[PDB]
Amino acid sequence: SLRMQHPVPKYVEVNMTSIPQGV
Amino acid sequence: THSSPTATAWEIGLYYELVIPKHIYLNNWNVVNIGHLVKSAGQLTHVTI
Ligand SMILES: *[C@@H]1O[C@H](CO)[C@@H](O[C@@H]2O[C@H](CO)[C@@H](O)[C@H](O)[C@H]2NC(C)=O)[C@H](O)[C@H]1NC(C)=O
Repeated sequence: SLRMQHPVPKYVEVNMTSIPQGV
Repeated sequence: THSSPTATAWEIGLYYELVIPKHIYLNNWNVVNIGHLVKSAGQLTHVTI
C-alpha cells in the first residue's frame, strides 16, 4: 500500500489597466 | 386689511430672486487623485499631482 497526493496545474485570469496621471 | 364675520381681505408681499444662467453642464465627472508610491533611500513615499 502507498497513497499519494499529486499536485495538478490550474489558473485564474487577471486583467490590469493603467490610470494616466493617477487620476 | 379687512375683517367682518362674513368677509375678509389680506395682502402678501413676496420677493423673488431669479438666477440667470450663463452656461449649463450636464455630463459631468468628479475627479479622484490616487497618485503613486515611490521607494527612495529606504523611505516609502506617496506622490501626488
Ligand atoms: C479563467 O481564466 C483561466 C485562465 O487561465 C481559464 O483557464 C482555461 O480553462 C480551459 C477549460 O475551460 C482550459 O482548456 C484552458 O487550457 C485554460 N487556459 C487558459 C490560459 O485560459 C479558466 O478556465 C477561466 N475560468 C473562468 C470562470 O472564466
